[PDB]
Amino acid sequence: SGLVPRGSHMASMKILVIGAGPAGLIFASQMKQAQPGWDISIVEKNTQEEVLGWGVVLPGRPPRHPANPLSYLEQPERLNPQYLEEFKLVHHDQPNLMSTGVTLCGVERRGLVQALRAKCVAAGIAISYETPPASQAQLEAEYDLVVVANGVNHKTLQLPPSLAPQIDFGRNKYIWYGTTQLFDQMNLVFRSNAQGMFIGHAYRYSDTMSTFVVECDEQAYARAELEMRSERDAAAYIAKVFEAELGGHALVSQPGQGWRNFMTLSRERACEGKFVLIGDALQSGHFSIGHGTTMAVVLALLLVKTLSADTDPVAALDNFNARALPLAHLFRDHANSSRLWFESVAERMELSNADLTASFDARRKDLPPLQDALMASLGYALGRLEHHHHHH
Ligand SMILES: Cc1cc2nc3c(=O)[nH]c(=O)nc-3n(C[C@H](O)[C@H](O)[C@H](O)COP(=O)(O)OP(=O)(O)OC[C@H]3O[C@@H](n4cnc5c(N)ncnc54)[C@H](O)[C@@H]3O)c2cc1C
Ligand SMILES: CCCC[C@H](CC)CO
Repeated sequence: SGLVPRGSHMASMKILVIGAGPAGLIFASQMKQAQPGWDISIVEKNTQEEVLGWGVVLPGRPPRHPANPLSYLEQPERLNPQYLEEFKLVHHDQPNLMSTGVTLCGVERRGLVQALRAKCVAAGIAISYETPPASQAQLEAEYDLVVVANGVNHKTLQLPPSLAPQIDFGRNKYIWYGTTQLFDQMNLVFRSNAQGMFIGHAYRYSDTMSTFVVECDEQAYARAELEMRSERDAAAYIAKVFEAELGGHALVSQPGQGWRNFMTLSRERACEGKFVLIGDALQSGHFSIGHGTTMAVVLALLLVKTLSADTDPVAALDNFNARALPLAHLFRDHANSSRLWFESVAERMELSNADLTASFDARRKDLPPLQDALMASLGYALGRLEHHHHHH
């Protein structure tokens, strides 16, 4: 009974969503909209109040972009998103101002997630918090489908062994800070000092708060002795490194979230048995390309569309795997190309700002464009204008 359900399209479907983050919540709510008679419920391992990170950048003013999760809220303005049109690359303490690609929409992660949870509950999707998911065999025997949307937390779950992740740990160490400095432009700040290489990724996301992600190379992390330093001492050191940008503003990290090597989680299949993966759980990519939540939304929408079709679950999950895996691997490659550029920027500091901007702008040049694949996926997920649904 770990076999994937078969035969016909099911009007009677019992689905568990493991994880109450953007991927799980967009999926659960969009799926319940498409199939109002299905039994969809969410379990979340953490307390309701726990939400990691500070702000996120998202594409466009809502609701222009179907990949922006704010586009799925009736009052996104209540979260006071911040709209950024300019990018400031700081190199050798010299600023270079330029236009962004799409309006960047910075918003608090906590309020985004809480609004999508409340939407899910209002539509009749139950969420159970502090719920360690049951064993595989329990879930297989209790559910028709298990949608695994639990982020990079792979060791917390026992899935079929075909779904075993490939883990790669980044060379830089990073920490996700919040600060009361206000960055009205998206800031990418390169600062080498006697300990090593430090990069700051900063943007305002509320009236009062900015995200300030800091990564450093292994030389900087060892020389600055950041592992032995306390949370406060490390934050004091980093605030001194970035005093030109922060002024006298401080840096805070979230509970239990400290310095990390970025975990690029990859899979070789999106689905097995009753289990199908979306969002970071299917594929994670370095945050330096700004696509994580966008991928969470687009993968969720893709799975909803395949499960909405008049086909059996096995054919639907196969359809998802064959559409989602190529997108996820393209995302991974773009994110890796960016991640690798940041791991080696210490070997590029002699360049001018204009030339470092050009190197940064070219770091994904050899890959097919990620946006082309995203748009193609949304074209499918959103449906097309045709009297009768048919294959293209
Ligand atoms: C430093 C940093 C900066 C980033 N900046 C941005 C940005 O600007 N823009 C952007 O779009 N993205 C950004 N991202 C990426 C973004 O945070 C993720 O890509 C996105 O949240 C993935 O959503 P998700 O739903 O797949 O997973 P998550 O948001 O990780 O949600 C997973 C949920 O499942 C829960 N869970 C885990 N295990 C279990 C279990 N066993 N049972 C039940 N529940 C479980 C977790 O507690 C959590 O609530 C950044 C990431 C980092 C690290
Ligand atoms: C597309 C802009 C992405 C900004 C992101 C902030 C974490 C990385 O620099």
